[PDB]
Amino acid sequence: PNKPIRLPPLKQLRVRQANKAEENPCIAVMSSVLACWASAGYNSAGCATVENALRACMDAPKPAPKPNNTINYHLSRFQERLTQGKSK
Amino acid sequence: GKGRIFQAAKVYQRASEAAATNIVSGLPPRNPPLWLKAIESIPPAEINTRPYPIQHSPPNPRARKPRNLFRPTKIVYPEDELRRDFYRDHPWELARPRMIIELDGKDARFLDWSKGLRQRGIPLSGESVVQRQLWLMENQGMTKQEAYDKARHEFYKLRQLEQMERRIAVEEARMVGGYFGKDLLTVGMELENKTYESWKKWATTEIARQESARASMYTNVVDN
Amino acid sequence: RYIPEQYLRNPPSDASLEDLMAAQAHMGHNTSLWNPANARYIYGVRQGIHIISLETTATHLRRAARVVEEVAYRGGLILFVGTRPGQRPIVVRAAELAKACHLFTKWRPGTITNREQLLGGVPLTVVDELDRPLSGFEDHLHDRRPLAPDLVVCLNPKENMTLLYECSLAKIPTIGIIDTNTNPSWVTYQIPANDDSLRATALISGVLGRAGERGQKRRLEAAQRGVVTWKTPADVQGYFELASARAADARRR
Amino acid sequence: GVSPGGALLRTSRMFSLPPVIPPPPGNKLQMISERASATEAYPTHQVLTTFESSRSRGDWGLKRPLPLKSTTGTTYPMVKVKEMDSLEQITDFTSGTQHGLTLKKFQALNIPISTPSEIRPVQRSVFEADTDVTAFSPDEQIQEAEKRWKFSGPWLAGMTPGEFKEYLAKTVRPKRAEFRKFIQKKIAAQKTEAANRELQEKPESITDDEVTEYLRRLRNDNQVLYDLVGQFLDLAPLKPPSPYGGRGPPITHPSAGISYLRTAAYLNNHPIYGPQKSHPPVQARVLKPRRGNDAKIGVAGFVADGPLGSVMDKFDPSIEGGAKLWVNVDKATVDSTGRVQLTVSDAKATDVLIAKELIGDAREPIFGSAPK
Amino acid sequence: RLAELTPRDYWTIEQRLSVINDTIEEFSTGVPYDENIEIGGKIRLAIDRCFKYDKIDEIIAALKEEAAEGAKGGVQSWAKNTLEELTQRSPTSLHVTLRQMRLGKSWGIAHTFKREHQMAAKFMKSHDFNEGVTALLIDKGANGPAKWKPASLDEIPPGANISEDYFRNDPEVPVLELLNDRSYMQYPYNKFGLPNDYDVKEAIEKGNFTREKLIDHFVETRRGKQGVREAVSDVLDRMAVRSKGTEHVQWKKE
Amino acid sequence: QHYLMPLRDNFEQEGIRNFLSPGSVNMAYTEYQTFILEKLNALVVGTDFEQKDTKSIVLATARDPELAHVFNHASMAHNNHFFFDHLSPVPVKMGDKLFYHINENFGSVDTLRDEMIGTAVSMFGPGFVWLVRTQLPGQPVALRVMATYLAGSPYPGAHWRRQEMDAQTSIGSSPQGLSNGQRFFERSAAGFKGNKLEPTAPGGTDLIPILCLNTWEYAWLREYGTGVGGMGGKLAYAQSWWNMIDWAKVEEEARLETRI
RNA sequence: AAUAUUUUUGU
RNA sequence: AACAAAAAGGAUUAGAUACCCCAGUAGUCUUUGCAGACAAUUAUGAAUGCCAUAGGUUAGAUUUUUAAUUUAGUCUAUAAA
Ligand SMILES: [K+]
Ligand SMILES: [K+]
Ligand SMILES: [K+]
Ligand SMILES: [Mg+2]
Ligand SMILES: [Mg+2]
Ligand SMILES: [Mg+2]
Ligand SMILES: [Mg+2]
Ligand SMILES: [Mg+2]
Ligand SMILES: [Mg+2]
Ligand SMILES: [Mg+2]
Ligand SMILES: [Mg+2]
Repeated sequence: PNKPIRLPPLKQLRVRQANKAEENPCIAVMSSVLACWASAGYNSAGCATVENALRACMDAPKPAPKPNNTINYHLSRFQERLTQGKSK
Repeated sequence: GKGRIFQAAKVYQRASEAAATNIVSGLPPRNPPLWLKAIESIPPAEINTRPYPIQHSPPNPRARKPRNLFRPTKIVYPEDELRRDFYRDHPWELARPRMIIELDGKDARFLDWSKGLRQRGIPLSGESVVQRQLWLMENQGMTKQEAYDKARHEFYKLRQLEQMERRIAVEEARMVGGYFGKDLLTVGMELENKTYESWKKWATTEIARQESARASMYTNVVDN
Repeated sequence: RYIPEQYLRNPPSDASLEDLMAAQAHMGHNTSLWNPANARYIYGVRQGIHIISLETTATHLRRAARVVEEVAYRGGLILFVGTRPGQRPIVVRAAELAKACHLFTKWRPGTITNREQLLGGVPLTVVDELDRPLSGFEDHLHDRRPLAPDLVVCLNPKENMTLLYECSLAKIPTIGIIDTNTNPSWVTYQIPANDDSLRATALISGVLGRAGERGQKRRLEAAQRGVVTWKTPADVQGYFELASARAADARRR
Repeated sequence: GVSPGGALLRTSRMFSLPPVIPPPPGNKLQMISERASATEAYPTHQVLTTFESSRSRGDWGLKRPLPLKSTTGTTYPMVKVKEMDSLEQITDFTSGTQHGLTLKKFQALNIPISTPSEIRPVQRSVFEADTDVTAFSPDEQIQEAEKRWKFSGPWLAGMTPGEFKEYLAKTVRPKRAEFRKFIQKKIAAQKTEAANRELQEKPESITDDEVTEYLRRLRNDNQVLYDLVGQFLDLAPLKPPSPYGGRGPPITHPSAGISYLRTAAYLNNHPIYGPQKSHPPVQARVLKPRRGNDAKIGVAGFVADGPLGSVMDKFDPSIEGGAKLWVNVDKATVDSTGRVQLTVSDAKATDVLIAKELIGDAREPIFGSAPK
Repeated sequence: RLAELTPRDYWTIEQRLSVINDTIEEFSTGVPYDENIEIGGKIRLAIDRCFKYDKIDEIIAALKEEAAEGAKGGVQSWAKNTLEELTQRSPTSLHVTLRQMRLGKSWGIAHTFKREHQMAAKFMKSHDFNEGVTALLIDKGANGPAKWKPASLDEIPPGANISEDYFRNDPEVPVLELLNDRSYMQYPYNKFGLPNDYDVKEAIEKGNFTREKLIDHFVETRRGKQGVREAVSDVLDRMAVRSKGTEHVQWKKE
Repeated sequence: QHYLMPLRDNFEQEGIRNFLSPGSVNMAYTEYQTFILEKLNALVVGTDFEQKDTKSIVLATARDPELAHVFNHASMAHNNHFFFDHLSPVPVKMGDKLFYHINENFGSVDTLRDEMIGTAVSMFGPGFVWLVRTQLPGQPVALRVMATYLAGSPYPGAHWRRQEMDAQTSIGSSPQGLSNGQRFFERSAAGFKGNKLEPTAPGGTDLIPILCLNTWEYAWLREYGTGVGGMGGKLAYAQSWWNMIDWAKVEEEARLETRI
């Protein structure tokens, strides 16, 4: 097995999405509600505890945005040193 | 051509001509820059001229078309082979810290290896054994192994006394009312506790996390 | 026999091979990252790096000291340029000794080729042989254009090539510390040495700083004997001729 | 003939750095981790220090000054330089306390290193004129080869099938000519025996007939033959017909340069109580409980087997800081691979309470308050 | 480096020699740290006290006093070694040698060669030269050591003036015709070495320097030439008296 | 490397007339001190203490249990010179301020004379007898006597190796034994745990050693001999030492506040 | 991840 | 067998021969001949001498086989040009 190559000269060494993309949590609770209706039924009693969780999710306040990641800044410091150089 | 035309070596030749005559024909040339006369007799050195570098080892005589004739060669001494043999037989001798920061460079002026391993300015380490071995092997005409044994046993008798002093020096101090601080053995254990505790927090958190994955595999949302 | 802050409190007049070696002035860059152009100052290869010859570093350092000394002996304006995290105390100390200018931050591109704009509002002053100011050049200090260093001493030529290019473009001599990976054609007087070490740069700056000091001493000591080692620059010279022209009108009229 | 500049570099301190020795030998036919590596058995790079006045500036006598973030603040300044200048134009370094203090811990136990013993304890020192010897002469027979520790030939039982092939073909096969001469020198001595003995009451021996015929007489007795081949290649004896060659000779000095003490036959005189019975105990961690058919414990940075007997039976998350038990280090030795194996033996009760008296942890002090 | 230097045609020879002097001092690796001045201090004083006469009989007589145990010079070992070498050389050359050392202080550079030619022309006819050369180079010391015509200086009576015929040019040997007429009494440019007594004297007689302040005056003018501090200090240890204390320094001759 | 330094008033060549012959001062300082420095140099040959002062090594290696041996040489080379330095070539008249202050802490000069001398013999071991200057934040400048063992530092920063009481004949079963035993354990436990037993002002200004007395065997075993029959010995050595105390310097190093 | 309706022209 | 020019049908579309779809013959494969055109490309004929480095990679060789030298290829990024 070969080792990682030395990247060619790039314009900028960065990652597109530095900070991960947060997924809406309530979308996962809805999927569980739609699962009950599929198996149990719509006007049933088994989806009671699950439907309530969906109402409580949309009522709760969404979290706060996390501090941005500083990965792209450090990648720009060591670009010319890690890669073959900068191109433009 | 990403480079630029640098004429730093001809600043005098260029400045000397621009100051020889005047742009306004019919007038004497004005005084030249104050630096034109300072470096009048200090020309630059020749740069960008690949010479035959110093050969620190006999070059391959059998090569008919040798390459890398303008490549600096590696500096290898007879001690390099002795250092590797010693430090490999004494790997933990590398744990003993050694300072490679010189004070004034005049350390090899007081080193007389005909006296013994203990010299002025340098610590008793694997180098003193190597320098002592090389001396006996060359001057006294001893073999690599013979000189190695002699210089190696003198090293042990000096290290043994060092370890005996630490034990007795402490025991002797307590016999007259001398107390000390936390030994390295105790401090080392306390640090492991703080780290082990942090690992316990990480284990219980992940363990509980995996339980959700095991329960989320199957579906029980109907609440039958 | 060694104090960290010894190259500033009392730098040496001349650096020997022991001082340069103790200051790690021979540690070149990795063999892979080299400029074969400056293969003339390399002694060999050890620990994966190129070892610069201790004799080549001393001979080139003694030559630059003779350059910094004479330029100061002829009333020249020197500039010590070191732009690195910890090179500020070194450059400032060298300037004090040599009575020169210091620079420890990013050189603004165009401060020599475009000096009229950059150094526009910076004040100047006219001094006589004994460096004491002269009165009567008020009108000349308003139309005069800014100055340029008669000699630049860069402690890290690999970093700031915009400064060294303006010097070659403006016919200004330069002194630089050429590391194994630096292009030696960027300065006029090279000093093959390790520029990444904060201990080797303080030694070189001290030597060059003492050279300027010893040069200014001779210049001023000669002025007390009525022996000026320099003549009025061309810029100030032209102003004198215009002064006589305007003064001639007063005589006639 | 060397220039003055080249003479100072030879004696400089940075030129004295020893080459990076190969890592501690591991199993060739096994799996390992690539993206993560833990501490090694024994150190491979030299640990460096600097003056406290130079540490505030990052000057460690290297190519460039190191950063002050990960270099200042600690008590013991230690660092290892893997590359003085890498392709990133930075000194690739790392903290060296992992092995620098582990040596200071072991040396704080005040125990020597003794030759391994097969299972009447006989703790013999390692540094002795009879055993600790590397130089030899062609006169020493097999009876003296058991003392040596540094052999030139490899251990056959340890080499792999491929490493053995390379040895037979590229080191053994191109030696028949020189070995035949080795037999002649022996045959030349045998002929001198009868002559000498008969005179009290040498022949050149260059003859292919005797050599070729001399080897045909030993085919029935292959034992005496092996002793002759090993002497020509300097192989470590394997068959008893002895020098603890079951696992093979050591890849380094029997002590590995970790502790230069020769004997543990001393009695630390306690200030008040007086000369103690055994050495002071040492607290040890508990790793990998039995419930693996053996328990591991951390004694002064090293991992060794637990005493031959709770804390060892089952894991207890409630115990803060982990299970810690006092124990006495009985014997310490260096195996063939270079590991430092400790014969950790259970400690007594009075010793532990006595060791705590000077610490302030003993619940009831033994002095004064103790009525019986 | 000497090739890179390109002087201007209008530069005087003084400028050319100064540019080459500063170029040689750049390749100086420094004198040894342990080796001390051999001819300095005691041995240097003895040379000036035993070689100031005009007769070899007095020179050897003075050396015998130094070699005699109990003398205050301290060169007993050196004086003894010097005598063992003086009694092993042709006594005729010693007389002729010392004779021209006193006369050579007034000859010109060109007059020297002309006199040396007429002088060396008579040595070919002498018996010592043809004997010493054959007995030391051709024979390589064989047949014992050289045997000069006069056994030793003791044979030469005091009234003898053998050092008088080698200084009379004969008409048979034509006068040496040099390639040019240039000449001078003192060297025009010979002040690039270390400072000798002449330089230290000129400084003391034209200044008010002290013991330590005088040594520094030379380290500056000579641009810190290696060995100036050790050479100047030696001169100030043989011909420098602390008369007025640390305020000033004077010479011993007075 | 640490190198020997000449003595105060040429005691090496001539030595004190009525206290120590030149041959004794030769073996006491020029030979022994050289021996200690030779050992000290080898210990700090490649450590941070290669350029540090003896006192700086004394305070830096006071509590370190692994550098106890380095403390001995550094503390011994310091106390040894501290003793010879205070000796005067000829008798010196005690200063008025110093004389008046001594009476306030010891009652009379003769009381302090017999205390230090008596403490030396009563110790029956090598060490140093000090005249310390105790000054608390609010208390006046009070003097006292402190007796150190083989190599003990009177400075407060080196309280870890004061070595005042012998743990062999001072810790038993008697009432005084138990009391002394508790202190020996209270210090060790506190010192190990890091707790401070007695508060101390910053900068180590509480105690300032003024005078010292070297009672080691090598100092007097040659001049005054063993001392069989009362003639000479350690007792006479201490007595004769009282006649060569540079009270002038002792007064200066005291730096007594103006209270007269 | 493997998704795919159509959509011409401009002195 | 499968795929699929042709022929043929179903849709899409303003129209749809088409793109998509249901099916589908030559042909693709084997053997013996003809045929000689290709973006038959590295848009670069073949060959010899010569010019400074670095990072990978392929098949070997040597060694203090750990890791560095070295021969013949190939591929990225550069210096002088
Ligand atoms: K189909
Ligand atoms: K065809
Ligand atoms: K390649
Ligand atoms: Mg650099
Ligand atoms: Mg159109
Ligand atoms: Mg259709
Ligand atoms: Mg086909
Ligand atoms: Mg094709
Ligand atoms: Mg063709
Ligand atoms: Mg390919
Ligand atoms: Mg390319």
